[PDB]
This record gives sequence, C-alpha cells and structure tokens, in this order.
Amino acid sequence: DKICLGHHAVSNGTKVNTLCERGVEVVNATETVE
Amino acid sequence: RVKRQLRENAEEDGTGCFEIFHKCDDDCMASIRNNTYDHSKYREEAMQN
Amino acid sequence: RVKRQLRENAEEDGTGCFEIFHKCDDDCMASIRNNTYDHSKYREEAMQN
Amino acid sequence: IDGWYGFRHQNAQGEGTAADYKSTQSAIDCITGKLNRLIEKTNQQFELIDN
Ligand SMILES: *[C@@H]1O[C@H](CO)[C@@H](O)[C@H](O)[C@H]1NC(C)=O
Repeated sequence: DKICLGHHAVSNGTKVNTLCERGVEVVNATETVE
Repeated sequence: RVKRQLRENAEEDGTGCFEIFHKCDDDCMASIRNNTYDHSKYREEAMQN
Repeated sequence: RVKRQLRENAEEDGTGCFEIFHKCDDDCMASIRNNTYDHSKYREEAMQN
Repeated sequence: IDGWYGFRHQNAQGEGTAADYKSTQSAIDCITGKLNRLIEKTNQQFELIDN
C-alpha cells in the first residue's frame, strides 16, 4: 500500500545557457537564432 | 495537495513515495489520481496502524 | 530534507529547532547531519511521547 | 564559517557549530559560475569614432 509520483527524462537533450549555470541538460531544446 | 489529501492516514517517509497506513486498492489509487479521495472512511483504519 | 529525515519523531515548535522525542545523542546528531538516520529504529521510542 | 551559505549548529548535549558542506559547496559553485558568466567580458572591439 504505497503511492509514488515524479516526472520523466530523456536519454539525450541539449545543454542550454541559463542565468545560474551555463550548460544545463534539458529534456528538449528549440532554436532561437536561425 | 496529495499531502493534505492523505492527511494523517499516510505519514510520508519522503523517498519519493507515500506510505499508506490503511488499505488503498486500485480504485483508491484512481480516487487519489482524480483528486476525489476522502479519508473519512479510512481515518480510523489508519490511525491505530 | 530535515523534515523527512526526522519525520514525526521530531516535531516543530516554531524557531527552527526540532523537538526530537528520542534522546538524540552525539551519534544521533551526526547521523541526522550526514543523511544516515532511519525512522524505523526509533519510531517505537518516539511514538509515545 | 562556511562561505556565502551555511548551516550553523546548536545542540543541548553536544553544543558546537557544524557545517553542511554538501549543499553549500554546490551553492558556492553556482554563485561563482554565475560570477564567471557575467564578469566574462565581451569580444567586441570599439573604435575611436569621435575626436
Ligand atoms: C522537441 O522540440 C522540437 C522542436 O520544437 C519538436 O520538433 C519535437 O517534437 C519536440 N519533442 C518532444 C518529445 O517534445
């Protein structure tokens, strides 16, 4: 009798510029500079 | 929300899952899932455990 | 982290100090410091207080 | 004494100050990475337009 929660992930993503730490692995990334 | 929905019926150890003191079957999984769970039926079941 | 390390054994009074019902010695202090503490050994001692 | 973060300690049987270095050092690495990100100066080269 137990219940569990959470979220997901992917095997590969893209490191993204961030305010805090440069190069954070994210679950999906788009492009802003064509 | 799941903390206040379980209330005293499930004191959580905090390793990513909640420990239900009383019995909670597949229907009770579904009732917590669609946030219609009421612990008034199982409060006295889970209090003494 | 301190909340689900100490569980119901240590209650909160409103200062940040934790009212542990077990007599927390120096080994207990180090164990709750370095993420080693388990509720199962001491919940029997901390339940009745 | 733990840095730009800290977990000071006070007891009743074992009175003294400790330091939770595990999250503190990660926090200092985050702040210093932010510092090295922003204090990183650009590569643009201005010229002398006006006299
Ligand atoms: C990830 O983002 C790209 C670009 O927007 C999109 O084409 C793709 O479907 C997305 N994949 C997932 C799993 O979200």
